[PDB]
Amino acid sequence: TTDGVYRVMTRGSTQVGVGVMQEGVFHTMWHVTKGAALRSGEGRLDPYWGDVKQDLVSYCGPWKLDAAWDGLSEVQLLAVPPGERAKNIQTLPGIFKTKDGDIGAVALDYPAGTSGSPILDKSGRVIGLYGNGVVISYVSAITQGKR
Amino acid sequence: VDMYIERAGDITWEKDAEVTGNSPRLDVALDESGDFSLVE
Repeated sequence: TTDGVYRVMTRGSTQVGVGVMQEGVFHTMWHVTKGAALRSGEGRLDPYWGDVKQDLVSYCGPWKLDAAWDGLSEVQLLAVPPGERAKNIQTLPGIFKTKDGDIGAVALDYPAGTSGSPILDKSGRVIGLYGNGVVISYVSAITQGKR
Repeated sequence: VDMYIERAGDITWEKDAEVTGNSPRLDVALDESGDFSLVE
């Protein structure tokens, strides 16, 4: 239940993604878990909210992450790749321009099991999750939910 | 299929992080399935 970044594993074991625990709620990308229940030690985490179009899902409560990229500053991907210690990768986001507004995007290409890794602003707040994007080289949207 | 979670770290900014990656500006569309695609 501790705040932090977590690996999402499946059973040998394989890492299928990453997520964020904050305020007693686990946040990851829908495509990582497809909404399946998660085990945490002897406990079970059930899905609470999910949306395929946003590609997001929360467990144990509503989505809590609400910070947003300021459009000017560098950010850090807190990447948790399979088999590797959590590590911070700093970058200046580009932009996804859409009919419904602009979304920050990071031109960083890490293994698929890194999906769900948080992207952070300078104050350490999670401004979105890594792992839904396009190819041009892969570019990930900074995907943030609604609180 | 047993899907489970393991803590991997605190959520913190790191002063000595490596810096990399460019900052492309892309026109994209988001469809009902959550899939981004390029638009021209």
